[PDB]
Amino acid sequence: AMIRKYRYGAPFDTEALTEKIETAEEAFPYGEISQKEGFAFTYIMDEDDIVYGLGESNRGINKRGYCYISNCTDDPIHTEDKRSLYGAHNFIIVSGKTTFGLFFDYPSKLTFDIGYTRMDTLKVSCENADLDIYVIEGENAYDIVKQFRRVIGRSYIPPKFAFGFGQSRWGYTTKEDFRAVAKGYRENHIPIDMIYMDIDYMQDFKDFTVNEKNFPDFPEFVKEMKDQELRLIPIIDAGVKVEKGYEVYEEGVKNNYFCKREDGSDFVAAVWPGDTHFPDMLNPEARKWFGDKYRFLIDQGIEGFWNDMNEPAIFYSSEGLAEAKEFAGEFAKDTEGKIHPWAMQAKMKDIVNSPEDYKRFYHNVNGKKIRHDKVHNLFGYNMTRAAGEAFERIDPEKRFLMFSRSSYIGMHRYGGIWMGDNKSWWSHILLNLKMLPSLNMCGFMYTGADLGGFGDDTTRDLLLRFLALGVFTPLMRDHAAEGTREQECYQFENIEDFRSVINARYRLVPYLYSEYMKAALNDDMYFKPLGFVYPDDKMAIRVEDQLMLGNEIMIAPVYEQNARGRYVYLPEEMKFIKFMPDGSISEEVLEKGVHYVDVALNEVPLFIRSGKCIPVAEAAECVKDIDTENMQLIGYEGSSYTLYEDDGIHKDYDKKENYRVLTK
Amino acid sequence: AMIRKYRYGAPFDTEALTEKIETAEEAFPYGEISQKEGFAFTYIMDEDDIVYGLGESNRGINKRGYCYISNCTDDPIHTEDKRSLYGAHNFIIVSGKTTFGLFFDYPSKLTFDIGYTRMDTLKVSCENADLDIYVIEGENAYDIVKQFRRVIGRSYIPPKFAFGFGQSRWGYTTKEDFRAVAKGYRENHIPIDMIYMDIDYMQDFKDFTVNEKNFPDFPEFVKEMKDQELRLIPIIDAGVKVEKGYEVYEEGVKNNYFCKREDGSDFVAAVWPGDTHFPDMLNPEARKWFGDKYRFLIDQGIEGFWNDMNEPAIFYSSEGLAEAKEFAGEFAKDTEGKIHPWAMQAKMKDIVNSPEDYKRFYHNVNGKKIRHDKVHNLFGYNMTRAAGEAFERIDPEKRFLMFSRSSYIGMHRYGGIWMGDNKSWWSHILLNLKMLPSLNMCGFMYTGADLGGFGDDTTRDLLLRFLALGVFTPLMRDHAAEGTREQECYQFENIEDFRSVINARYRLVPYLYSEYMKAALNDDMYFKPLGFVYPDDKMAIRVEDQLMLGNEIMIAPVYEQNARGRYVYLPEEMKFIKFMPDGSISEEVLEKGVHYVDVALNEVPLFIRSGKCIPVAEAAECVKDIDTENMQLIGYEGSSYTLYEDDGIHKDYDKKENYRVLTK
Repeated sequence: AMIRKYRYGAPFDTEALTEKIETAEEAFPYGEISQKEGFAFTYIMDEDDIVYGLGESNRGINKRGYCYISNCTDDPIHTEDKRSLYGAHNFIIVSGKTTFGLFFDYPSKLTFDIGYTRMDTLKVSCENADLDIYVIEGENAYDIVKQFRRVIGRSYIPPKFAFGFGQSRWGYTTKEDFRAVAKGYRENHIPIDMIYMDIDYMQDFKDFTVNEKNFPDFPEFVKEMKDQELRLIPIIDAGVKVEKGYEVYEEGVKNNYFCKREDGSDFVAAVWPGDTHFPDMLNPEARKWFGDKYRFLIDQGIEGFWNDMNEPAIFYSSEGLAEAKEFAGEFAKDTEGKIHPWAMQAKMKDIVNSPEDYKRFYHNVNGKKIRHDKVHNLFGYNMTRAAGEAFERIDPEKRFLMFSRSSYIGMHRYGGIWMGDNKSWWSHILLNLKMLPSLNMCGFMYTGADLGGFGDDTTRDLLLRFLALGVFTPLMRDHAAEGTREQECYQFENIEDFRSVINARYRLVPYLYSEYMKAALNDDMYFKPLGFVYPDDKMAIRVEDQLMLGNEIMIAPVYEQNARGRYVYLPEEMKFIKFMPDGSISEEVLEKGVHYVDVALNEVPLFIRSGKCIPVAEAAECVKDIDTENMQLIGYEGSSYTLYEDDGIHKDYDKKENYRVLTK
Repeated sequence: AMIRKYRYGAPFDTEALTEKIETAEEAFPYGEISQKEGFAFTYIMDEDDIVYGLGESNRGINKRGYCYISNCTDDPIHTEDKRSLYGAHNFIIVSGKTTFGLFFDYPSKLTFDIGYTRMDTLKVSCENADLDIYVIEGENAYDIVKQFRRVIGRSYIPPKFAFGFGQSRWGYTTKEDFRAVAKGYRENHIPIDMIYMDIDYMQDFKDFTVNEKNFPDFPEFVKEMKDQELRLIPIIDAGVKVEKGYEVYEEGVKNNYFCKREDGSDFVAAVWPGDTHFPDMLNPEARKWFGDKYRFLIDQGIEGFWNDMNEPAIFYSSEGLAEAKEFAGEFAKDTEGKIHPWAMQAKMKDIVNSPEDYKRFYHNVNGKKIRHDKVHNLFGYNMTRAAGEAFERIDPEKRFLMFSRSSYIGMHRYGGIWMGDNKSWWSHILLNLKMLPSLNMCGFMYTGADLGGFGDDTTRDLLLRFLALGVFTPLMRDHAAEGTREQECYQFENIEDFRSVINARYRLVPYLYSEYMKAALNDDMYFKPLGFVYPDDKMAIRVEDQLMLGNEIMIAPVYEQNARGRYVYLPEEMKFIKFMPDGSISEEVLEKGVHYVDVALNEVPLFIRSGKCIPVAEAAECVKDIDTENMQLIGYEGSSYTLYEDDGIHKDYDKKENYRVLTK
């Protein structure tokens, strides 16, 4: 009764929602619907309206003034130019004099023109009128989000160790690479729980193998790491290498588990291993088979994974490569200047993640052949679902770490989100901040971004500022990609500043975990925009560079180079808190209003709300060793905090003993 | 006295300074000089030191924390990744407990590592120890700037009409195109003084021609425009088209005025016309010849120009094109998969502005051949000098509008700077703002940036905010480049908002021109960092998103999308002023300290300093029609302002009649 569902045509069943909603037969309640040239929803907005939503999408909290396309893609350009990121999160809320939420349950290319063409006009459009549109009513945006969170089902919950800090690098290959990382952190007493394994740990980039020469007794090495409280977290890619004798490949061909061309041959896309096939993630039998393959690593002591390249990414197809070679041949023998080098450059760019390639293969959905482009935004979702369901079959009571690159609403139940590569961009700290609440609205709470680097561009201060935001993001890792400067926390001058920043994370782990758990278990938000907490404050609702976390605190990271502080707006009285590099905590009461606050590179700030408190533990070097017995309470005298704690390993969420009232 | 020159090896004479300084004999006074690896200057900075300078370079006012390379280049990437912009402005100031200025008079690739490799270390290096280093002493940074501005000679002074507003588009090609612009502005009462003519006005991209089909009676059409106070401002490119019977080409060939390969053949570079030659800008006779060609346009009633592609840009050379086609044939025939599409992409990119190509041609300086890479950063500078010197021979009494893409210190005497293309990037509003004072320190005051757009990405609010900073920048124009959305002011909803912003510029023209003229004639800055004006205020010295203009005002543009205001810091009491859309001016006194100020999309903000006032004219539609007789004075009751005003056309600067004291 606060949710209606309007059905057009014959929508594909995405499983985004867990709750059944009856089909509405009355007029569509807002704006205008046109089925004239495909499908379009058009709404004229009031001047003061704010538009929230779109989860993993470009620009700010208020989405007005740009165009967003839901179309899972890895576009090799600066973020500022992107129409589309990796996620398709089709939920928006119009908030103003008239407030309502909309979820467009549609698996293919969906365009949100949000005041881009005409400032007062919101237009949502797609090529086929085959979708469900859910309309959600409420008295405010926050109320609407909670109703949405209920129907899409409980968010993924990670094991507690995943609330520690993790290091990786595209390039760690040998046992010695990993041993050096373990020594570097542990001997310098920098806290760490995880080391990520990028694609080089495989045999020739083959999913569900390990390099035999580099890791002859892999389970013993996993144990060697685990004995020092270091959990190895390996990558799994969408593409399965074409190679005779490789079991995964052989099984997939024999059992028709790969995506097929129109003639029924297995589609070939080049990725890391050269030629690959994609498992048919929309086929239930194929899903169960692919997910079951994770047993290979679980049986060796691995407790978490990440899924990558799962748009699916395509460097080129056999068809695209042939066209490119053909065109290059014309270029080569052109003497009359008919083919310009820039037409040559465009052709080469064009074969990567090509729209034409996405219509060259099909999914077998319960016996019905569906062209991939029609359901493109479901692929990464279904890959992560395959793994999640397999974990449930393997060990239904154990939590595994799991996160994905590509996603769609529904996937939030199975794993978290890798938000993107910040490379060495100062601009991206603020972009990460803005995206966090929007992701929470769509069910994705376990999220964080990479600072992959770019040449030597990651300076000491960029990393420290990035990590000080990372303190608060459930996924906190330092993982080099294109960066060539050594970027582990022990590789820079004045190592103590890095230790101070990571210490703050570990001191806050009990609180951050508690807040995550309470929010996940009650279908609520971890990060919130200020406007959700202070809806009557016209200043608060426009703030895009601070966030509320749980019900106790506000964050406001420094995101400018060479800055020694920043401006903040406090909507109520708050205690300005800083974790200091000597292990102390500075505290200052600041009244409602505008402030400039000082924040050094080695300082981690936050603000505790009036009438609230948080528990703070002493710094420990791993999650297991955190002393939660008698934590310091920080904030206002006389306040209480409800601490959630469990074993962090299993799914015994409903024990009364999980909850403890603390009082300052 | 306060400036010493240190000479290394045999430096090329760049003619950057007009003042002759003697070669010092003593040890270099700061840091360490090394010649082991070419040339290197190394300085250990105090933690609190700030580094100013580098004119047109990336990032902020404080240059610490990054690497900057002086190497004039058009790099086709997002600005955030750029090591090098279009200018080479080799002046830095170290400001702190120890303060000093350095000018590196070196015409080739010069690397500024300002705390990038190691946080406390400033390293300046180049391949060849053949340069002059000027050390400038002084009590503070501003004092050092003024010293430097004295010895480099007086900045270029534009005609007054160039302080109006200008519209252009890559694509205006017919009389009808220009007439529609004129009608679109004039019928809607939007002020304007200039229409730019991009490359389509030429006959087949040939310099010093006009398209014969589109402009058969060009003098008449120039007058048609001028009778409406619209001055046409055509572009000139560095590359002269290779074409039989084209007189500029034929004369360049016959008289050896083009840059040559080492064998003496005329070097070929492809740009807009296809194959071109580059005029040998460092040969004095070739300079005279090239500059004299501007007479063709001046004789038709043209009063200003812009020089472009003058790095010089090279799409490809004949040598690069052949290597590319050879590699393409290899790729085409590759059956064993040894040549990947990304190696082919890399090859196509590599032939554009190739460092190899810059080593392939030579300048002839009075018989002496010099390889272009050795003097690369002087090309645009000398092109603009050629035009500047020709104007003096053609009509010595008259000012001409002149600005350039590429530059080096010394060029500031001859023309202004086009700061770059913001495309449709919100991030570039702040980038523009930060660059302004640094350009001013190096002598370049007539400056502004473009919002050339990108597909349809320039939205209404972006253009409004861009124009509202543009109000204060001496070069103010709306010029579409890559943008495909119509972006003239009359092409959006609610034209009145665009009229309001542009009205604010025309009301401020007498003040802005006055301050420019005072600054230029006294070798002073037009824009200043807050720290230059409030050097004992610790907060003021770190402010980077606000500028002082002259001695009366402070500017603080809104640079965030969907923002309804912004934070500011006031180092003294000021009057916060806004030009309102109804033609009124609102005033509010704000005390020293931190404030949040409301600024709507259609409002132009500024602040008047305690004890100061400025004159504001009533809105007029062209510079000619501005009534400067009875302007209201805005600001503080006891105060006065010295107005500089001349005829805006000639070069009679000295006279007492140019000054009048206005008293509030």
